[PDB]
Amino acid sequence: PGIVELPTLEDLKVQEVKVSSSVLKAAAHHYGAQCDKPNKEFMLCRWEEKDPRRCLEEGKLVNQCALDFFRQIKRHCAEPFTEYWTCIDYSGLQLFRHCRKQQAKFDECVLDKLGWVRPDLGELSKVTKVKTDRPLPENPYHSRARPEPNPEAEGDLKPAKHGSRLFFWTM
Amino acid sequence: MPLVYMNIIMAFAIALAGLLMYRSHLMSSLLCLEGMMLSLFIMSTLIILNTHFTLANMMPIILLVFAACEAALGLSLLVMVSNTYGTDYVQNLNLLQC
Amino acid sequence: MFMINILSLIIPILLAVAFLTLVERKVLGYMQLRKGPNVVGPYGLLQPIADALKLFTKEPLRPATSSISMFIIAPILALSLALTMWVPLPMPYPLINMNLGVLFMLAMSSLAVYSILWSGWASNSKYALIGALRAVAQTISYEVTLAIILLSVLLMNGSYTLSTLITTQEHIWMIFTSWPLAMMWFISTLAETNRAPFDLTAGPFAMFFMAEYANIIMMNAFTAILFLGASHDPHTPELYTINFVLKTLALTITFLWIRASYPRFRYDQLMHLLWKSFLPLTLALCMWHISLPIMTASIPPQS
Amino acid sequence: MNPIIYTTLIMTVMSGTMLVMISSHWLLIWIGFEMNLLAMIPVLMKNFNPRATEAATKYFLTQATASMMLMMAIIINLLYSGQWTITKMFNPVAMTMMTMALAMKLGLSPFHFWVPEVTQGISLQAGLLLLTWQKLAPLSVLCQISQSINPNLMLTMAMLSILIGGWGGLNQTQLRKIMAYSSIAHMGWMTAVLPYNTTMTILNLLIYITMTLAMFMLLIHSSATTTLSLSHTWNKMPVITSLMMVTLLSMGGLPPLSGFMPKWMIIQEMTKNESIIMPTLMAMTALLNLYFYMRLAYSSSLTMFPSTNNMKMKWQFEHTKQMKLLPTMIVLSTLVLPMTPALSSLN
Amino acid sequence: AGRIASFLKNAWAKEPVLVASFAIGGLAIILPSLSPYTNYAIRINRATPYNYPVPLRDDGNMPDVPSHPQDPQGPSLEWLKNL
Amino acid sequence: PFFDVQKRLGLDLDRWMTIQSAEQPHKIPGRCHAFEKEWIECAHGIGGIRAEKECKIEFDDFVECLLRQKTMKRLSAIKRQRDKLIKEGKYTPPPHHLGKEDPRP
Amino acid sequence: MNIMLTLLTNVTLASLLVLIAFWLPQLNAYSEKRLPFSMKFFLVAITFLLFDLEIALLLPLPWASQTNNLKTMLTMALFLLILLAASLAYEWTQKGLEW
Amino acid sequence: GYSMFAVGIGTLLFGYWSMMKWNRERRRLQIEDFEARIALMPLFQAEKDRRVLQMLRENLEEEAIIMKDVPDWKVGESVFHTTRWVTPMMGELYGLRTNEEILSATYGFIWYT
Amino acid sequence: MTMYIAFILSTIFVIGFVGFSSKPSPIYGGLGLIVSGGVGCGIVLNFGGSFLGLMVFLIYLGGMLVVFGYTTAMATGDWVIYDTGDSGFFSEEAMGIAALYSYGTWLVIVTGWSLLIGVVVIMEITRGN
Ligand SMILES: CCCCCCCCCCCCCCCCC[C@@H](O)O[C@H](CO[C@H](O)CCCCCCCCCCCCCCC)COP(=O)(O)OCC[N+](C)(C)C
Ligand SMILES: CCCCCCCCCCCCCCCCC[C@@H](O)O[C@H](CO[C@H](O)CCCCCCCCCCCCCCC)COP(=O)(O)OCC[N+](C)(C)C
Ligand SMILES: CCCCCCCC/C=C\CCCCCCCC(=O)O[C@H](COC(=O)CCCCCCC/C=C/CCCCCCCC)COP(=O)(O)OCCN
Ligand SMILES: CCCCCCCC/C=C\CCCCCCCC(=O)O[C@H](COC(=O)CCCCCCC/C=C/CCCCCCCC)COP(=O)(O)OCCN
Repeated sequence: PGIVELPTLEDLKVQEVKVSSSVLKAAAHHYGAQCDKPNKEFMLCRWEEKDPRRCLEEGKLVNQCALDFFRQIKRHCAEPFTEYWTCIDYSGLQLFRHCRKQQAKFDECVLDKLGWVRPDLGELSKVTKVKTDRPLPENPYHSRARPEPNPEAEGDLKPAKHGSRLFFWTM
Repeated sequence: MPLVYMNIIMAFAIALAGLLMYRSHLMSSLLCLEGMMLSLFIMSTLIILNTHFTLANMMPIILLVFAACEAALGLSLLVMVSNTYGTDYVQNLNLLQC
Repeated sequence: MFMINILSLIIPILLAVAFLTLVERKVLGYMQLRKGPNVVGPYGLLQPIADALKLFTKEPLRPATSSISMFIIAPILALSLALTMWVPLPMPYPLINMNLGVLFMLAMSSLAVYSILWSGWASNSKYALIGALRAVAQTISYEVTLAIILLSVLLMNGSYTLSTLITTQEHIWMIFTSWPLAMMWFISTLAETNRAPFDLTAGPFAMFFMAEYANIIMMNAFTAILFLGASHDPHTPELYTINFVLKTLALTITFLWIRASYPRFRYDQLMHLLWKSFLPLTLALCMWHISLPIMTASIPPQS
Repeated sequence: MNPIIYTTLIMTVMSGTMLVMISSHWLLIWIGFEMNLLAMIPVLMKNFNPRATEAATKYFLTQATASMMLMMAIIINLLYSGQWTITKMFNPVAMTMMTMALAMKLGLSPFHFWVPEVTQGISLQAGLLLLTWQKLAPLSVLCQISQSINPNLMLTMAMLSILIGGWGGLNQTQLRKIMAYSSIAHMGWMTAVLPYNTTMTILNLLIYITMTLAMFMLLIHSSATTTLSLSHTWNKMPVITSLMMVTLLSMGGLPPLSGFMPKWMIIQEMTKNESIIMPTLMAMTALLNLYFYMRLAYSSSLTMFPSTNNMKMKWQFEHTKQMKLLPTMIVLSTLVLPMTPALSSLN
Repeated sequence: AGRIASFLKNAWAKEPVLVASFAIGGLAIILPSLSPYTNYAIRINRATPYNYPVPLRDDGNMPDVPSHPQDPQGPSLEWLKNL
Repeated sequence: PFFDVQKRLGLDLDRWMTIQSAEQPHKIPGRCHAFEKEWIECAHGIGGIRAEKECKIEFDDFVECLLRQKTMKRLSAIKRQRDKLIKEGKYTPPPHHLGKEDPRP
Repeated sequence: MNIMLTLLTNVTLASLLVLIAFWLPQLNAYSEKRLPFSMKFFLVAITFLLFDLEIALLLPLPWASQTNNLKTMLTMALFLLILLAASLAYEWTQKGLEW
Repeated sequence: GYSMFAVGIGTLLFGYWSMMKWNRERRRLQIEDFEARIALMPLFQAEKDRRVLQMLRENLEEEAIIMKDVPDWKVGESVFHTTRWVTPMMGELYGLRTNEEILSATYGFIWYT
Repeated sequence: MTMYIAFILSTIFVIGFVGFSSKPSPIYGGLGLIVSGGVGCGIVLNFGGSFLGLMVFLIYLGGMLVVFGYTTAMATGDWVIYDTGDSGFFSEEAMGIAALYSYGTWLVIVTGWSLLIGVVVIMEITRGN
């Protein structure tokens, strides 16, 4: 029943972020603080549309924004960031606790150069509001029309006509 | 319906047939009951985990607990039978008849 | 390079349980104002080799009337469980990293009684059967308290992962947080492995002996990891390995010391000891350890 | 046993039945069945003896098998529709297996073999509890899913139950086996109207419970187990024999006694659904129940059997313990026909 | 009062294990309702982010919902940091 | 029979476990949350008979989500035809299905 | 896969060692020449089984501590442990723990 | 007698205090790690959506190539009456791929120890 | 693909059930039951339910079948039904099971009462007289 529609492979082509997980974790806090708007727009669109095929443009936007963030980091603070992500990468669990020293060096360097303030505890987990011009989907579940309910008639009760009417019982 | 569920129901049916065959040794009857229970546990666990019905993960454990309790009860009865007859043959329980 | 790791974990354990007999004889001898084996080899070092060679060249006394199947199965199961109960242990990196390591150890320890049951049943003697029944009853009774104490202690760890036990005790040993649970756990491990004061009782005999001594070393390493944590520096695990081995050896020497320094319980006496002194205290301390993190707002992180 | 422990076990049995009746989850219903079975066993074994032990183990085996079948049916129903609520079964195989499980729990034929032996082995008090109280949970479960049960299976099992009860009641001499076969036949009568009107099922259940409670209390009052022990009763308490004969006539379906109310009404319902052959067959079959009830009445009250000399000493002592609600049970089981329309209370 | 003290003294002799077990159990039952840190434990459990916080759609009438994580609006975890 | 004590007292003793889409811990969604929600909303306050007759589409979709019999049939048909063609030699798999592709993050 | 390999290696090594120990002395030829049923053992076995079931109920406590319903979880855990203690007490007072 | 009990209780209290402080620090570190994961999530979600759509498109192309001769086959026909997006199974993505990556996708997390 | 490892394990489960279903020498039927239980735990662990599999392997085998053996001695196609997404930073099975104390208050109450009544029932039955 019906034919599924899938975007062509040219619609899924984008400049991928080719850094490993440890590199992403090293700059996760600054990436969340700086690149927040496209990420939040994409995630709100994903939760409202309930369809991967309706959120390709926001995915391309978030990829581009992440690439811009990493290009800035590469331009200004390449070496402290390299040391920080190397240390994060060495550990099996990739713990922030291991080398707070390299993290402090990277934070002070990036605050000196680009003036970035690392988000404090309990800030990246906040719920926020997004101002977007995308119309609110009116029926994202593609539901049908609900069947009509029962008549649920009403009135005033009256005594049963001629009693029980069960065989010979007159009451 | 994949072959895993079919095999589990086949195992349950085989255990039920073994319980109902009743050669001797009431302990074998209890073993067949507990094999049926184990098949039930496996099937329920697979069904619940497959559909990500999170709140239903309680169901197997609870089941097991209750079933094990019954097993204990059954064993007690078996013991008494032996203590009255010296052995647990099924054919010895013929005092009551229709 | 995984089979190499398995072999390098298996063979050293067998050598350790081989030399544990010599160490035990020497320690008991010197505690009894004598010397242990010191004629075979320099300081008795060749004694385990001689014992193994003598055992493997001696004719086996097969009953020729019992069930050969279970008779040969029981040592297989005992040795297999004793060897497989070492892989979750982090020293400091476990060979096989499992989320539910502690439950796996508990399950294997629970399975360990099948060897006793089958050996007793296949011995074809009423007295051997009675002895096996008593041993099984004691083992299961004490494993109940083992499990309760284990979960009560892990309530402060966060999860059943064994590696996290290193992180929990980074600043302080768990011996200080709960010593009563630790002492009851030590006595439960003593009674579980059938050691004095709880030891009421060629080829397969050596098999069983190796299984028992491997279980001894496993239990002691588990106690060392659980209650006596060592500092772990990720860039040099040799320090943690040395500390863990030293603590395990200290606990094993304590086992031998306890065996050499005390009389033995009766069966009913030890059953009374458990059911009427350990279990009530175990329940009370389990309630206390449930309530403590909520009281002090110190719930462990992982979930 | 200790009176406190006995009271606790009785409360646990009642709590299990209540949990079965008031719950909307299949798992909770299974838990209630397990609790009922777990607490019901020591009640059978209150008077320790080999017969009681054998009856208890037969009962345990049958109930455990039924519970396992019920759980398997629940599992299949969950598999084919991820629903735990007790409603339409959504599967034919699951419905069939659950019907067999509830038949095993109830005692409908051909799963009826355990009822006579379990009733015979265990005492009168245990038997009274087993015969009436146990029926409430499986019957409630069957009433809750009556819209899904296959009419063919239920109707053929009910017909077989009526036939088997009627035929087996003729041969028995012990009163407990007669009561077991009477219960089998009454449940065959009662489960036949499940697909059509569950209110008739509830009404028949209430009437049957009242009648069997009265008869068991009368049997306990005059401590008789075999037929001759009952025949000896007239020499001491003739009133008990007269009341027992009236209750036996009521239990046979004779009008204008109360026992005629269910059958009649049930027939009426099956006539509304154009089912004519079956009600006629069940009536002619209940004639057999009437026959062996009449034989018991002949032995007990309508004739005076030879007595024994020692019975003279029993003339001087009175029944120390009187069971309350016996007169109420007799009256409710004999003279409530004129209030038949009260069944509209959806009792 | 005197009888209870005498019974406790008697039980503390020839049965110390049961007395200790009952005392510990009673303390574990009673104390949490009195400790002031239990609400802190509940708040700490509530403050752990396990799921992604889905942003709300702005309609111009949400002053309490921050528009950026750095904004002063929203819950703060300074109390946890001070602990 | 069914004495609805819960609805009389509003207790919610056992109603939270009845369905997949009812307040799971940490808001973990069921595998068929959407289909179950659709069917439940279709069949609410309608009665058993009318729900069976009228909401059959939603229940069919729900059962398909639960068991995926039709998807298995389709995949098996595709695999069997592909095997037949590769046996005759008129079909060759692309590099993507041979492991020679270029993986993406 | 790794755990399967480890278990297979353990079982294989144990079996090989057992069979070689059983067969090494077999190459050289040589001469080659009830009722009681104590109830207390069964009672202790059943008691262990029931306490094992209650421990199985108690096991998920380490993960049960993070729920935000700390009062309800604490009440339920203490209820379970109190019922365990009450069962032990009932077994104790009625001479169920005697040899 | 009193001294031994006092020493034991003092050790218990000191251990409780130290464990309290350390466990609170562990809670804070866990929150920090979770916040890092939350910050990193949207990029992973976008990449996952793109990969799933690409796998579905490749499977559709292969189905169109293969099913060309089957008479009544409709290429890319949904099995659900509704038109809503439905998350594909493991078999819907890795149905036609090589066997080693099938095993990786279905069993890697469970088998990784 | 591993020759349908789930299917292999299911077939071995069925074979063990057939082996112990003939009820030969109840100790040997017991041994078959341990074999079948181990295979079933393997199936559950392979599927992904680690805690439930370990729960079987601990409770069932270690306690209940051990009590069975004690009493006996005293006397004379696949891989396609799976998911696509991730579980997050936790295991869903553990969260669902641990929800027994915060959600399933009724279940805990009824199960605890049933276990206590089971203790009482066992004592009453084995008392004798
Ligand atoms: C001999 C005939 C049987 C007699 C039975 C014993 C009589 C004494 C019983 C004392 C009173 C009974 C009930 C107590 C009243 C409070 C309970 C009340 O709330 O229950 C209501 C219901 O009330 C009872 O059902 C009515 C009890 C009346 C029984 C008598 C009818 C017997 C008809 C033929 C004999 C005529 C009477 C003879 C003298 C008694 C709620 O109904 P509901 O929860 O919404 O529906 C549940 C049923 N469903 C599930 C099938 C829909
Ligand atoms: C009400 C009638 C009382 C008298 C009749 C009693 C009948 C038998 C006794 C059993 C009935 C007790 C009712 C308990 C039902 C449990 C549900 C209710 O209590 O609410 C719970 C409240 O929990 C309470 O703490 C329950 C405590 C009761 C248990 C302690 C004693 C129980 C004894 C009962 C008999 C057992 C054997 C005898 C023991 C002495 C839920 O807490 P809440 O946080 O909102 O919801 C969490 C779910 N979320 C996440 C969706 C929000
Ligand atoms: C303010 C809130 C504080 C919270 C309260 C917490 C404080 C609790 C205070 C009391 C806790 C003490 C519990 C300790 C365990 C009690 C065990 C016990 O009492 O049993 C002994 C028995 O114990 C034994 O005898 C076992 C001996 C076994 C041999 C081992 C010898 C011990 C020497 C080895 C050293 C132990 C090593 C411990 C450290 C291990 C490191 C890992 C008594 O038995 P009976 O003498 O028969 O008396 C009962 C009849 N009236
Ligand atoms: C309300 C809290 C409950 C939960 C906490 C406890 C949980 C676990 C502990 C209890 C486990 C089961 C206990 C079973 C009790 C059985 C009692 C019994 O029968 O034992 C008597 C003996 O026991 C007694 O003497 C009666 C009870 C002993 C004292 C009970 C508690 C006393 C008061 C406790 C609180 C103390 C005051 C608080 C002080 C706070 C600090 C200032 C018989 O002795 P036997 O061992 O059989 O004989 C062997 C020698 N021939």
